[PDB]
Amino acid sequence: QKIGGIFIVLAAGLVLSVLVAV
Amino acid sequence: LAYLGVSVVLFVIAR
Repeated sequence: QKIGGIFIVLAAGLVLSVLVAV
Repeated sequence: LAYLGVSVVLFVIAR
């Protein structure tokens, strides 16, 4: 279902938001 | 929950 068609973005978001550099 | 998980960078940026 496209109900579960919007959750492909969930995986990347928090490690983009916190993970960066020094 | 996603918004709160975004919102940790100030406390998790102690580096």
